[PDB]
Amino acid sequence: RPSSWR
Amino acid sequence: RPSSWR
Amino acid sequence: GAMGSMERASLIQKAKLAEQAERYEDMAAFMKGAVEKGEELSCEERNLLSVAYKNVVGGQRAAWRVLSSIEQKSNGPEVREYREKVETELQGVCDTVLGLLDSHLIKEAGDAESRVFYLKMKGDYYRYLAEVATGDDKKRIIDSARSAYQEAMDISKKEMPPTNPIRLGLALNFSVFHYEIANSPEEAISLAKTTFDEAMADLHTLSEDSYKDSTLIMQLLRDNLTLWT
Amino acid sequence: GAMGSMERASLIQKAKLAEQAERYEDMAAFMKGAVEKGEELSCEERNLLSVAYKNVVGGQRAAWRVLSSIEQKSNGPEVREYREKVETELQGVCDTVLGLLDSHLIKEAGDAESRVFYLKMKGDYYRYLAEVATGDDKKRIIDSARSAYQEAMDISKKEMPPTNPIRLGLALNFSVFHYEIANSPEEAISLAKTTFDEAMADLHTLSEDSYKDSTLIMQLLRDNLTLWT
Ligand SMILES: N=C(N)c1cc(-c2ccccc2)c(CNC(=O)c2ccc3c(c2)CCO3)s1
Ligand SMILES: N=C(N)c1cc(-c2ccccc2)c(CNC(=O)c2ccc3c(c2)CCO3)s1
Ligand SMILES: N=C(N)c1cc(-c2ccccc2)c(CNC(=O)c2ccc3c(c2)CCO3)s1
Ligand SMILES: N=C(N)c1cc(-c2ccccc2)c(CNC(=O)c2ccc3c(c2)CCO3)s1
Ligand SMILES: N=C(N)c1cc(-c2ccccc2)c(CNC(=O)c2ccc3c(c2)CCO3)s1
Ligand SMILES: N=C(N)c1cc(-c2ccccc2)c(CNC(=O)c2ccc3c(c2)CCO3)s1
Ligand SMILES: [Cl-]
Ligand SMILES: [Cl-]
Repeated sequence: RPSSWR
Repeated sequence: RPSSWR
Repeated sequence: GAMGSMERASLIQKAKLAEQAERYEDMAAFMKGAVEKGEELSCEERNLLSVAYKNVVGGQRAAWRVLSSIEQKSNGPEVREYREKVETELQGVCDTVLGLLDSHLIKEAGDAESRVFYLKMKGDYYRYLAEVATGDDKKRIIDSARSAYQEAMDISKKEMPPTNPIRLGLALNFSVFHYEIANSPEEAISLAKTTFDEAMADLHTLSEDSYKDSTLIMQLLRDNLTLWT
Repeated sequence: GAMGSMERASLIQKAKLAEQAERYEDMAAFMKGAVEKGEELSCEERNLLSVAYKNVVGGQRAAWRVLSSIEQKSNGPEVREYREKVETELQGVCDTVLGLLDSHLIKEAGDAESRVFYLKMKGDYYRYLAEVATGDDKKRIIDSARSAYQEAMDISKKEMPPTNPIRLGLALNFSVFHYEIANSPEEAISLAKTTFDEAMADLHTLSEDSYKDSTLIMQLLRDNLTLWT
């Protein structure tokens, strides 16, 4: 899965 | 801290 | 609300303690209470709100994915029942966050910095609803995420530099939305690439500290492009 | 109870799903429901109960330690208040586990394997109460932990081999009790050392798989002795 900003 | 069994 | 009797300052103080203790459900409840006081959230306080709910919903999403995989493999009622339980809890958290944004964080966000932050959050929590949604409800939810993300993008491009970390994190997440939710991998690649390139071309304007802020999110854009191309 | 309407088998199935999903509060609630059906817990099911509550109380203990350290450093009411909140929640979990043991897991534990397991748990959850207790309440709690541990030790030495993993984990935890709770580091060292040596001398009787079970806990005995001597 791709990275998101959290 | 020491280790315990969990 | 259960936090209605606690001072705003005490709620913010306890949110910060809960973060240190890795008590993210407490952290989110304290930040919900702070929002409901009806005053501005500062940059720090917006980050506290985002950290709290991202950790809460992150645990739920990870659990949901595990259960959904087990459910799909098995295709009694127990797996479906327990997946539905986690799903309902996840939807409730997203509804709560969206409710805080709509009543009344967004309308009271009196500058671009704050409005972009909240509109990014709106896109994120509609995205998490879309992940578990099915059918026609899914289509309306997807459109609500895209719309919130797009409005944030429009404002951020007008009012923030291309290295601003909120702008970068918004673009990162909208790109993930395109790839994972909207079946628009080309849009995802185009967005991540333009965002990365335009940030790189602006790094020369930054201090050492702002440089570190921006390159941290640039790393994540690079990791996705490496996965996608 | 909220799990009263769910089949025992479904509760056990969902406890195992919750473990896979790292949903330990759910896991513990499902296992509480299973216990309250009033039938035996199997070896596997006892391990599920122990895993669930150890993870729940572990998160609480870690949070409590963080907050207590911050509180001690600062010596407004907020730090104390929030530490007390976590402490009360921790005490409630320990009370719940102790209530399941006393009503009626222990009295219905009709062999040594099961009775030792539950008496070890009784010692553990009194130990966690002792960690946060103060003053004279603390003294009675310490005695309740020692008493439960000692009774488990007496039975385990009579009825189990010295490599049995429940016997080893019991001795490990009782040794920690002695060192950390009872201010009896010599007792702690003596217990960990005899337990380790007597397990090592019995390894020749074991299969490859039982050998791995026993040496895993022996590792923890070694780590403590290395810290203490
Ligand atoms: N209590 C929190 N979690 C936060 C508080 C603030 C804050 C504090 C004071 C003023 C304005 C904002 C945050 C904003 N800064 C970051 O998010 C951040 C910066 C650099 C960095 C990483 C994250 C990951 C690795 O490198 S986060
Ligand atoms: N205009 C800017 N460039 C910023 C201004 C402030 C600020 C505002 C008021 C008070 C103190 C500081 C920032 C604080 N830092 C963040 O909020 C932040 C958020 C997400 C993130 C990172 C940093 C790095 C990785 O992801 S950044
Ligand atoms: N569909 C696209 N646009 C791409 C197609 C190709 C390609 C074309 C011909 C042969 C092999 C590959 C690309 C090469 N990969 C990158 O250029 C890349 C660029 C910038 C960047 C990162 C990765 C990470 C951070 O910033 S990109
Ligand atoms: N659902 C759970 N968590 C468990 C289920 C069972 C079980 C299953 C079937 C029959 C009887 C018991 C457990 C007992 N086995 C261990 O605890 C154990 C064994 C080896 C080992 C480790 C732990 C750590 C690394 O090496 S644990
Ligand atoms: N008599 C024994 N030696 C055992 C008998 C059984 C059993 C009983 C009924 C059904 C299936 C298996 C065991 C299962 N294994 C554990 O319960 C266990 C618990 C804690 C632990 C480890 C293992 C390794 C590290 O810590 S062990
Ligand atoms: N107070 C005690 N009993 C000890 C005193 C000393 C000592 C004495 C003189 C000089 C230096 C040290 C000990 C040495 N350390 C061990 O023997 C040891 C033994 C078995 C074992 C582990 C560690 C881990 C797993 O199993 S032990
Ligand atoms: Cl369920
Ligand atoms: Cl509190």
